Amino acid sequence: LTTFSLYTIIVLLVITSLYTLTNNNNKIIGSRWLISQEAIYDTIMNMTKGQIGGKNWGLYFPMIFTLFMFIFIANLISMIPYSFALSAHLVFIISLSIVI
Amino acid sequence: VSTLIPPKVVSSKNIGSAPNAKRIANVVHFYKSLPQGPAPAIKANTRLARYKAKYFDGDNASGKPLWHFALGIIAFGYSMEYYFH
Repeated sequence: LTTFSLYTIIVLLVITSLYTLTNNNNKIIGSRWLISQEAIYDTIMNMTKGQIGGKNWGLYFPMIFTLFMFIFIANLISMIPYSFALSAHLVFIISLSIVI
Repeated sequence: VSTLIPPKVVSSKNIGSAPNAKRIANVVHFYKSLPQGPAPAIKANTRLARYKAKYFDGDNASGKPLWHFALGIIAFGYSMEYYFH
């Protein structure tokens, strides 16, 4: 197929595993991988409550979280040596910036 | 001369005490919760439930899954060089 199309699929599959294979069936105590995405959740919760800080800050809290995670995963995938970027295909990132 | 009758007409101290609220909470909180948490289900197997148990359930915060996931992408484009070759 198309390398770009295949890697958009890889980003989706990485993100799906991070909120499935990271803890079993919800254990309150917490599992070591999920501790990371707790801290990320909180520092962007308390950051965008710090920024826009309306009552619709939390309405843009998922949006600011998936703008984080998209860039966060796509700058680990492109860091693999034999790998073809998504983000360093500028046309998607710059276009996305213009959309926002 | 008068013998009055208040201490035996008490039932407002028997609701008045604060832990009553906690009581009616935690007889409900502990009558349906697991006895000691022996798990609600502990059987699994799909040959990646073992992968999850060792890595993505508390056991290893060790870097082995990172390596495993990394190695997949190294294998992907390296083979694809030879797919473009």
